[PDB]
Amino acid sequence: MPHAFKPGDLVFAKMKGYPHWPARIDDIADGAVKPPPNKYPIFFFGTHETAFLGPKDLFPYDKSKDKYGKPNKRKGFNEGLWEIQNNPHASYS
Repeated sequence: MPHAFKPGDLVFAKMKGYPHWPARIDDIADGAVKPPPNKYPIFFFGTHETAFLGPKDLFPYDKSKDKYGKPNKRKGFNEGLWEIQNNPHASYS
């Protein structure tokens, strides 16, 4: 059975106006800005940007990749697909 989301988990993350996007739940570094309650720090592969999202917008990658893991014309998406398949736990700073 599923657990709650934790840092390191791989997802497609949905924001308004954007296709479901390869991403991971990030850690919060010592001294870093924490998310709001009930929100997770989402790092978006390819763009390397961070937003705060709740579970309603988070699709676990293994279940969802057949549907959402296809090339897309948007800036950074295909790079993002490479990253989540090939080195999803690397430093992209």
